[PDB]
Amino acid sequence: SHMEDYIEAIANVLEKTPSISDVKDIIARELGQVLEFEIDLYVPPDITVTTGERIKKEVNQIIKEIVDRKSTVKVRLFAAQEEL
Repeated sequence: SHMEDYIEAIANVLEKTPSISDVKDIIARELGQVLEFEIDLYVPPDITVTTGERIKKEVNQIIKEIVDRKSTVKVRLFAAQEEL
């Protein structure tokens, strides 16, 4: 349940993080005392590899700051969906 509190705050931040177009999905589970996060994000289709690595680092910083306990963070980046 404190798990849902963390997810909500994480989503609130990510929504306001300009390098991220949208949150695709946030999953969390407990592995003993470790919280495991899987974060899927939409980003601009033209990002470079370096920018993508820099966004994963920002996401990781956000989680580490919000969650007091030990965590693992896996981030996946997807091209934002463009209008047809």
